[PDB]
Amino acid sequence: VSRNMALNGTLEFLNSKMRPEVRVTSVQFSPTANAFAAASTEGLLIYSTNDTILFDPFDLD
Amino acid sequence: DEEDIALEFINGEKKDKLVNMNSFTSMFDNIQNVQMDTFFDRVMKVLT
Amino acid sequence: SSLSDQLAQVASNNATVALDRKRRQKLHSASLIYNSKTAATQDYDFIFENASKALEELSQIEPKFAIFSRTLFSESSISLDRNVQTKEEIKDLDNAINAYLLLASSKWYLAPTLHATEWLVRRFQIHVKNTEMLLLSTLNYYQTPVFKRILSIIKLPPLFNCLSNFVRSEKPPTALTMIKLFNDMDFLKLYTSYLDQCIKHNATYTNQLLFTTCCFINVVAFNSNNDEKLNQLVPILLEISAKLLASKSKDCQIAAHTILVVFATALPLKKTIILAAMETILSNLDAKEAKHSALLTICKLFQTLKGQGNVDQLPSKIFKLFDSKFDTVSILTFLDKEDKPVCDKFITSYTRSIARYDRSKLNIILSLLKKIRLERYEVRLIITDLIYLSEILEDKSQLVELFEYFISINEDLVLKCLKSLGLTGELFEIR
Amino acid sequence: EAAWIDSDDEKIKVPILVTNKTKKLRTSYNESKINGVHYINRLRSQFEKIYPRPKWVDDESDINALTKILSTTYNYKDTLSNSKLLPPKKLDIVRLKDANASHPSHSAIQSLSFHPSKPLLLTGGYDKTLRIYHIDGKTNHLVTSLHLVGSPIQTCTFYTSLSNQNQQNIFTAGRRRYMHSWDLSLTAKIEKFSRLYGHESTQRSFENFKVAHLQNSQTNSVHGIVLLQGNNGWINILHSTSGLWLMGCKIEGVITDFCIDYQPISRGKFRTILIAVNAYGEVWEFDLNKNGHVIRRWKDQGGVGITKIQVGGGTTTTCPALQISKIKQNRWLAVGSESGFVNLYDRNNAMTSSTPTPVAALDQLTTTISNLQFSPDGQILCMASRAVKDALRLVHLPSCSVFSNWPTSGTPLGKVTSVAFSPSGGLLAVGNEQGKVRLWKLNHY
Amino acid sequence: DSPVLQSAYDPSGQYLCYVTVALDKQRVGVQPTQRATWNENFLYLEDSKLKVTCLKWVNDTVAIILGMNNGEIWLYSVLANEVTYKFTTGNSYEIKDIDLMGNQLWCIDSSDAFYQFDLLQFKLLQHFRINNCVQLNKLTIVPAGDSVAQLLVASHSISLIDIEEKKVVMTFPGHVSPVSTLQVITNEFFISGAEGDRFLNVYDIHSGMTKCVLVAESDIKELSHSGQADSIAVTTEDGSLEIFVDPLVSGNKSKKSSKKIQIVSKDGRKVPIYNAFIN
Amino acid sequence: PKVVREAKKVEMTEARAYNADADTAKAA
Amino acid sequence: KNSKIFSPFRIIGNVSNGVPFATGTLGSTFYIVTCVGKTFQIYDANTLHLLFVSEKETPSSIVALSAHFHYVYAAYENKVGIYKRGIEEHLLELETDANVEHLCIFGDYLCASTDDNSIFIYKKSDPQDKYPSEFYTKLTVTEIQGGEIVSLQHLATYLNKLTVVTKSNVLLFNVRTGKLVFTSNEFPDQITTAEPAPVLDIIALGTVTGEVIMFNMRKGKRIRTIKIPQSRISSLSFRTDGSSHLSVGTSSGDLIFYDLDRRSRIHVLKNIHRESYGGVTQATFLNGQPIIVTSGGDNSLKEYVFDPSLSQGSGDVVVQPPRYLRSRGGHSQPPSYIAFADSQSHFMLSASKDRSLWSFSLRKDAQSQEMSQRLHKKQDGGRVGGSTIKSKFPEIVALAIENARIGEWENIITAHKDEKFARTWDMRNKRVGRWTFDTTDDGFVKSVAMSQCGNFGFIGSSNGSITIYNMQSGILRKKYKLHKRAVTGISLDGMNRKMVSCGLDGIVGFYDFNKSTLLGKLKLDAPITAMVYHRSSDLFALALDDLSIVVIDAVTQRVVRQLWGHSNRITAFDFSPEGRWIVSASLDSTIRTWDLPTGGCIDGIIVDNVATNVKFSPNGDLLATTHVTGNGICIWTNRAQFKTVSTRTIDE
RNA sequence: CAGCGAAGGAUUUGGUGGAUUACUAGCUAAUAGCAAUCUA
Repeated sequence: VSRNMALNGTLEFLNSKMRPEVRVTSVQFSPTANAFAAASTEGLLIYSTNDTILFDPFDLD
Repeated sequence: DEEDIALEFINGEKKDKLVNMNSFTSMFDNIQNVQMDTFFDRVMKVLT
Repeated sequence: SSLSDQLAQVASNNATVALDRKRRQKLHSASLIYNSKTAATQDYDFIFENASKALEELSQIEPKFAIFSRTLFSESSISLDRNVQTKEEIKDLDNAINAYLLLASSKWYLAPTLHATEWLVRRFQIHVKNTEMLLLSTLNYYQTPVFKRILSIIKLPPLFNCLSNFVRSEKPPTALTMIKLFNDMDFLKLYTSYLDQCIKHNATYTNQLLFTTCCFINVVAFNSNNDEKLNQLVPILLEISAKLLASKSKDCQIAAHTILVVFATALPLKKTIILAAMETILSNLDAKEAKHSALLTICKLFQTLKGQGNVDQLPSKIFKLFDSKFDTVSILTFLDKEDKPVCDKFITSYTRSIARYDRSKLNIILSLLKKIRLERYEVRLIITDLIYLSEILEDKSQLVELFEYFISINEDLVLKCLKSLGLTGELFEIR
Repeated sequence: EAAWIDSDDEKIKVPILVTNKTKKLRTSYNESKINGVHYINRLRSQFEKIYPRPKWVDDESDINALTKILSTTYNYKDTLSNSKLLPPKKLDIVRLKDANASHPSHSAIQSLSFHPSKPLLLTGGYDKTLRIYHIDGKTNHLVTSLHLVGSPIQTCTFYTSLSNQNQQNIFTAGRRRYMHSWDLSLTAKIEKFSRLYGHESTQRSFENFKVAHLQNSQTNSVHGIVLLQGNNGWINILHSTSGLWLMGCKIEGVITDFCIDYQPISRGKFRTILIAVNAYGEVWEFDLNKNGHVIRRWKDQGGVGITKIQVGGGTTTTCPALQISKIKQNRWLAVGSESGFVNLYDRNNAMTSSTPTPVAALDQLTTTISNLQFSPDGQILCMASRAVKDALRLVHLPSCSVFSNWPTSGTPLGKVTSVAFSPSGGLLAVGNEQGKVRLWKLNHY
Repeated sequence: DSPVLQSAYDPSGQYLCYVTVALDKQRVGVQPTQRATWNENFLYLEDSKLKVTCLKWVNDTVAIILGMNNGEIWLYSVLANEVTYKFTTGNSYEIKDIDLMGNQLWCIDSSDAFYQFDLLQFKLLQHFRINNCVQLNKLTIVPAGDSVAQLLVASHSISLIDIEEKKVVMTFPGHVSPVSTLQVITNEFFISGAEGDRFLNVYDIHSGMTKCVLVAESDIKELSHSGQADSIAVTTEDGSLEIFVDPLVSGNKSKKSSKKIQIVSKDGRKVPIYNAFIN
Repeated sequence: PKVVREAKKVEMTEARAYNADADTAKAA
Repeated sequence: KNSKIFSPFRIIGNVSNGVPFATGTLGSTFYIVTCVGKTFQIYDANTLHLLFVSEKETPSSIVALSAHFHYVYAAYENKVGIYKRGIEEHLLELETDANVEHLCIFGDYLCASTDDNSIFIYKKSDPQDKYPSEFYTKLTVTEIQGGEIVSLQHLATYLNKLTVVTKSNVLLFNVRTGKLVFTSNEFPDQITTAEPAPVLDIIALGTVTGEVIMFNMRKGKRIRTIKIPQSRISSLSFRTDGSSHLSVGTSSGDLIFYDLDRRSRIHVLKNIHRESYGGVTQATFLNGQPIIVTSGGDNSLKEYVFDPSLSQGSGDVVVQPPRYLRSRGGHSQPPSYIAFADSQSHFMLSASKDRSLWSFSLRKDAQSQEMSQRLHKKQDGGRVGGSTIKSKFPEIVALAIENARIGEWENIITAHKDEKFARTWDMRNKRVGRWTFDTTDDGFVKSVAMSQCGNFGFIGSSNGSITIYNMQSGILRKKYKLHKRAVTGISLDGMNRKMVSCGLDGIVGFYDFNKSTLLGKLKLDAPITAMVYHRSSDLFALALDDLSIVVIDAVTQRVVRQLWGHSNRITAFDFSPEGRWIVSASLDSTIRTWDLPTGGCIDGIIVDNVATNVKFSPNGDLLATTHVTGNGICIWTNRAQFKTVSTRTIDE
């Protein structure tokens, strides 16, 4: 959900050379179109598929 | 007969003394004011 | 690096400067005669005047200290401070201190040298500035209280690391500690440079040569089971053997003989290295005890020689050099000794070199191989080159009586060599 | 002074104050253009004060024999093949594929012998089968395999005669009153020896046999003998083709082991000597090319429980001679004991003393000596014990010093119950109680 | 794996020469392929680390040339039992392949050098090396009668070479691994097959175009072709033999094997075929 | 205790080098 | 052939190829410009970071390159290119057809020697500009004067002269007057290298027999001679920080250090580079510094440093041996297998024929690291077998990485050449793992896979048997026996529910995985050589033996496309990350892209080396190919990530 | 003990180097100079 190093819990390994921690507080699926919203610290992250890409056929010959 | 010559060459080899870790540890006790030729034959007695 | 590390570096640089009274007391109480409470109250004039008395005593014993009375022990040196002149004046007085130390390394059994180098310890701070040369010079005296005293007051160099449990201790360092000290490679390079300066300025004395040779052969003995350490160790100790053979002292020459004989019996060296070693042995052979050790050394170095090529004729240059250092009576007499040295491969190479290079002294080779007994391959090669001598030159009574000896013992073998090359009726028709 | 002058620098004329680097090599503040040879000398002194002049250039230009030979050489030991005899204290021994790895053994491998000429290794054990393996480095395959039912085998030997060197028999035997003899023909024609020709009471088991060569000594006709170690002190010698009992040699005590020595006499004549040891330590030598009569009787110095004698350095029964003129006198004789002590005698001088002293008594492995074999050149002896695991040592000789780098703690020797040396390749086979022949190659050969 | 390290037939397939190890030393033996017309004596390589890297039957005192790994071509007559003549290059480099046309022997080196020797004169005629051919392990003389022009050299990638100019005149896409067989089939085609793949490909030596691909069903060890291109028998890693019958006709771009032969015993043990010969 | 074969942390230094651009002269 | 999907980006994993590199010095720092085939690469000598890569590939291989302050002079086939910051500033065409093969730069002059023993001098126009640009004259070394020109140097304070080192002679030219000032006496063996000493007017010559000559170029004599018997000398360098050491570099890979003052030999670094790839090809001291940079033809560039002396009074006689400092490297042999380590296209795993598994970074070349082969301890406590002389594992046939449980347990599963077990690796630790999965049927491993739960690894043996091990604990879980000839492809669903195996008997088996049933078996018309499972769309592609690519879905078990057109054996193929295309590469030296929606071939590239591996990134960023020659990984970027390409079929 | 087991095995520790963010070079008075020097 984040690669910002300005948030806290992002890196698992810290460079051997408070900050707002990263967390998702609520997840919900969309009731109409194949997506979900996640209330992170950066905002409401909205992840959705789209059918324009990903050739995924259904029993073609 | 080169195998026979090689066998007589390895047959004419005599038993020698090898250097150990502690073949020369007991010389410091008597390197005190002895002469260096007496040290040489004391070493040669260890080697032979 | 850290700030405490960088400050330890600046402390080690400023080790000798007294920046207050407490450091001056801790730094001036380091004496070699007195204890700390007397040594802290003494002056420079007091320790200078009795060190000048002791240098007059040391100079009437050995007259090479008078120039140190001219420069290092003069009265301008009472006020000469060490860490106030530049690097060039520092290197001048530090090779002055090195000259004094490797001159007075031999004298360390008599109290004038202790009271004289007391002034180098307290004026010029040579226990903490010129400390490697001090340890290397008095290394021989390690069972003695004078080495106990310099270990108590010394600041130990990083190469001398194993003596760090014998500083301020009541017991002397042991011989196994001395072998562990010498067993390093950087210490071996350091000590060989010290010996190079000793051999150069002609100060090698026999107690030093005994100690040095003992520790060297113990290093070789300790490393006798790892060939990579022996191979790291060969161009150090063979180089110091060459530099000890390249001097005039009979004692240091037979010290090098001892090092060479132990090293050649510890690992099988190359044939050409052994031949160049015997050339360096013979090229400066002037004494008599050196001649005794040199003959025994060349015999053992040829004994420890294996493979195809052990008993060739040694070449013309080295054979005539060995002739000019050792004639026939010397070789025959030494073989006639009842202690029976093992001179097999060397005597075989010697007689084959006589048959290729002398061609007049064949009665003597009959007498010496009548004296000592050889092996089957030795006498086979001897009679093969005598056969070739018969076929190149006309066969007189000395070669005939040699073949009578080789008929009177082991006639089947001379038949085997004639049948491998030639014929018995044809050879009897030859001679 | 100089080997060239170019005559162009003298008439060149450079500026100085145009670039900041050359702005420093003026000697005045009025110099602006200088001559070329002057300018070359200015920047020569400038180069000399950037890189200061070392001492190796002006110091010197090109009893020192040792220093010169050290400054040219980089290796300092004998190279590859100008050695011809083994270095002590450090072996050179690679591990090959385990010889019976192709076809596993169903028992402890009790005996093991190479062929005298062919690349064949015969293994055999208490599972009453004997297997021949064509050995090489990579793929030791199984030539053939013969399972004798009801006859567990304990000693198996390749015999190859001296007359035509074309027989190739295999003699094999165990705790039975018979001994089999397979004639190698590449069905299998084997015969069985089961008649002691009047001497069955003194030979109740054919376990400990050895095969050797014997000369008629009125003709120059050799034939193989098998030699059976019997109950009382008896060695029953019998013909290896007809099975006829030729002679018998009785020692006084508990016969424990024996070996065969040969010594040449003239062109085409040799003499066979049987060397048999009491349990107590006293050794008989029987001349048996004549009637089996004693010629020497001596005593082992020390040694109280004596299990195994061996000779080596010439033709043993395990390094056999293919041609009668290649028969050699054995130099070494090792008497290995129950405490693990192995006395070693040098028979170039210890045939005269009659109480001869050993050249060394090895003591490195501490339990009962059950194998000790000499390499065909006679430079290694192999002590081995079937009592504890990993009890094998290779002692170098004449120096009489055990090799200290092999075997290590990770050598899969196992419980060493047989050992064999190759006659040509320089190659050990070591069979353990798990049924595995492990194979090593000594890179000196 | 097989004990037989190297093996090759004579032309007409009447004798088989084979190098196997014998207790750490190589030995070279010759067997007749039909007894109705043992041979118990071998050439023994006397060094433990000298070994044969290639071998070729000459065609009339009959002999083998054994390319060793010390820069030597031994020439060994088989009725007698000695190496009759020892060709040597100036180096110690192992030699990767040899060939001959008539009396003219050619060989390749591990330093990617080409050497030419004359069997009638026992002399090193030529020594050269060409650019961008740097891992060579096969050569094959393209036959044009007594003219020995056009070598054909492989390094994973076959290259046709004119020897008068000492230069490369064609470049064939080889394989992804070193070429292990490289043999001339007709006067316009050559077959090649690499190490550890089951695909031969036949190239047109005049254009560079691959005519066809031949697909074994196991990794190919050796091949033999009948002398008129009508059949190709390859022998594979699993000990099987596969015969492509008439591979040079119109299974159009890649052809499978027509016949497959394997040998089993009476038990069920499958013995492996190595090195067959077809005519 | 044996001698201490530890490695220092190496930093480069400022070196002067002769550049050869002054080794070329033009004629009038 | 130019493409319309993928355009070439870089060839990663390359550090050197054994052209002698050049060093250059900006201010008080140093850079190291090494040739990698047809590009050079500039490295920061204080940390060996890749500063610059040359902007365009030269039309042939760079053969001699030098570096003054800001500029890099690279000589390839005919001409000399003058480069600043990678971007080429000038191109000097020589008037010959001979290949330029040496060059020096001093003053206003650039001097370039060709291989017909002619030398081309180029001059600046006005002495304030940056590089020599105009033609000046031509010099010739004929057969009377000297042999083949073996080096071309300018030793300092020599006013517009040039030391030309031929194979037997040393000539000295005045390059303004075009004259031959001085020709030395001959040398009794062929000299191979030259280096100017920091001593004034002294050059150092290195011969093809083992000796270093110290020629004094003004006296005409030789000062001293150093003999290193049976060693061909390939490099010479001098120490310039108040310690007079020389470093010679020997083509059996050795770096020997000499003291010139006291004439001893300090140390020998043996096997510093491989002899088979050229030995030590260029070794040079960074001047004023005790660090020496070596480089060899085995795609490796190292630095060695001299620590200060351990004796506090002697110093000059107790010289501590040179120790190793940083180094960069890549594969020394061309890579045999390729995979992407993660979905971000950051790291990629890469295995070569020199038996090493590297992990190369696509973002920053310092992060490239060799995966270590230091084995763990045995689990029970018994001994592990193997040789004492440790060598690398047999070269890698296949691998499969699935970083779902990464850092948790073993993560990569790999299959080696002609050995019957598949090792595991951990990409997080960058090291081998604790488990080697056996095949349990005495057959070599022909394929590996692992599930995307990360729990299961799949081994496919050459006797046709799939074994399913657990990646965490390393033990056999299941064993399917369907095929009888070698199993060349295993894969599994993204939901661990149906697995699909393909063998070279030409049957694709479809198994349920949770239940151990088979769902079906489909017999194709050729032996199958390789499978790739596109896991989101559940479509897997097979490279058949009849040179077609059969695209078949696993849900309904039908052949749904069949792509024809390859002329030889298909070496590799891979799906697009959206699963729309499939890019294949085959032994007719071609790479094709197929739009499996329409079923036709979108694009084709004729590439001179045969591409042995093709992998897409798991995003649509990059294609990574791997060819027969070249130690690196060729990297392409799809232009269809920025534009849209027409799915209209090509031909010819 | 069995088992594992290639010219040895195990444990502990000091130092250094490379990564730990995605690779466009050093210095300065900076459209350029220097890097052998900024100063007359």
